[PDB]
Amino acid sequence: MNWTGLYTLLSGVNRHSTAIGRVWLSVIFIFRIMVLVVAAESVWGDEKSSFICNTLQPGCNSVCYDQFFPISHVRLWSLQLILVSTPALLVAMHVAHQQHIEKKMISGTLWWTYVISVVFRLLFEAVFMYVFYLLYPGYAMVRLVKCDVYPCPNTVDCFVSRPTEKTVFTVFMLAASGICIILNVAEVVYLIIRAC
Amino acid sequence: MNWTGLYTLLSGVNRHSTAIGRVWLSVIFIFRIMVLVVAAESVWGDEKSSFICNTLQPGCNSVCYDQFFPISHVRLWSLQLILVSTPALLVAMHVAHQQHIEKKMISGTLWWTYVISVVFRLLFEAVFMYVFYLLYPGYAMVRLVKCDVYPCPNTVDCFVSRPTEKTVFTVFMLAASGICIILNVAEVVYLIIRAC
Ligand SMILES: CC(C)CCC[C@@H](C)[C@H]1CC[C@H]2[C@@H]3CC=C4C[C@@H](O)CC[C@]4(C)[C@H]3CC[C@]12C
Ligand SMILES: CC(C)CCC[C@@H](C)[C@H]1CC[C@H]2[C@@H]3CC=C4C[C@@H](O)CC[C@]4(C)[C@H]3CC[C@]12C
Repeated sequence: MNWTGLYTLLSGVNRHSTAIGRVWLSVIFIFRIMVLVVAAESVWGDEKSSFICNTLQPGCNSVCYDQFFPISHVRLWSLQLILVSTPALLVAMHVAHQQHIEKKMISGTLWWTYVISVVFRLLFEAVFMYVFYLLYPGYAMVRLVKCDVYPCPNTVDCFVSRPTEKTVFTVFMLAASGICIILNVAEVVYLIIRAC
Repeated sequence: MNWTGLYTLLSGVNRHSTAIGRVWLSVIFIFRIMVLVVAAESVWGDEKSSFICNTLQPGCNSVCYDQFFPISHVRLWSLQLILVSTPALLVAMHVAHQQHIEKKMISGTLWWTYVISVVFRLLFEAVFMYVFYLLYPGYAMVRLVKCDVYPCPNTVDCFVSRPTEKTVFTVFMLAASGICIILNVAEVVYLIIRAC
C-alpha cells in the first residue's frame, strides 16, 4: 500500500494528467467511495423493510415504496461512480496496451484520448446530477409521503426511515459531485490553454 | 291456555271458516312458527359472524355475505308469516268492530271479506314462494361460494356456516308453505262450491 504505488494506481500511469486531475480528482473520488461505503448498508440498509404505510391493504407497502423510490440513492450513486470511473479505466487499459505492444516490438493520440476521457467524465457527472434532480426534486427527504397507487385505497400515509440522515448524506454526495464537475471543467480548460 | 280459548283465538271468531281453515291451516301455521322459533337464533344466529373468505382483503367478508345473502332465510320467513297473518288479523279486527258497534246499538259482507282474505293469504304465500326461488335458486345451500364483488380481488372462496342444517330447515319451511298454498286453494274452492 506504498504511497507511490497508490498514486501510480490512481493516476493511471498517464503522462498528460495535470496536478488537479492527479491529486484533487482522485481525493474527491476516494472521498465519495468512503462516504458511500459507510452509508450504503448502514443508512439505506432498511430502506424498504422499515418502510410502512398506515393501511391494511396487502401489498400497499411494496407498491408505495416502488412508487416513491424508483431507484435507491445508494444504487444511483454506485452507478454514477462506475460510469464516471469507466473512461479512466479505458485510458488506463489503453496505456497498458500501448506499453505491451511497444515492449513486443502516439503522444498526440494519448493527449486526445485523455481529453475525450475528461469530457465524457464531465458528461456522465452532469447526466447523473440531472437524473437525481429528475427523480428526487429538491435535496431533503420527508418523513411522511402520500401514496395513492393501486392497490392502495384512496390515499395512504407512508413513512420513510431516517429521512434526516439520508438528507445529510445526500448533501454530502451532491456537494462532492458538484466539486468533481468544477474540477473536470477546470481540467478541460487548463488542457486546452496549455495546448496552445 | 284453555283449548277452547286457543281455538277461539286462532279461529278469529269467524262464522264462515270451514273445518280445514279452522283446524289444518291453524296447525300448519303453528308448525311454521315453532320451526322458525327453534331455528332462528340457533341455526342462523352465526350466519354472518361465521362467514369467512380465504383472503386478506379488509371488508371482503362483509361484502361477500351481502352479495350471497341479500336477506336471510329466517327474516324472509318471518316477513312471510307476518304478511300471511295480516288478512286474518284484519278480519278478526273487523269482526270485533262489528260486535262493538252492534253492542253499541252483514253476513254477506263477512262472507265476502273472508273470501277476499283467503285469496290474499294465498297470493302472499305464492309471492314469497316465488321471491324465495328468485333469491335462492334451488333448495340446497353449498359449503363453498365464489365471490368476486369489489373490493375482493379477482374471485375468492367464501364458506357458509351449517349449509346442511339450513338446507333441512329450508325444506321443512318450503314444504309447510306448499301445504298452506294447497289448503288455501281448497278453502277457496270449497267456499265457492258451498256458495251455490
Ligand atoms: C483519477 C481517478 C478518477 C482515478 C480512478 C481510478 C479507478 C477508476 C481505478 C483505480 C484502480 C482500479 C481498480 C484496479 C483493479 C481492480 C481489480 C478488478 O478485478 C476489478 C476492478 C478493480 C477494483 C479496479 C476498479 C477501478 C479502479 C479503482
Ligand atoms: C287461521 C290462522 C291463519 C289464524 C292465525 C291467527 C293469527 C293471525 C293471530 C291469532 C292471535 C293473534 C295475536 C293476538 C294478540 C296479539 C297481541 C298484540 O299486542 C300483538 C299481536 C298479537 C300477538 C296477535 C298476532 C296475530 C295472532 C297470532
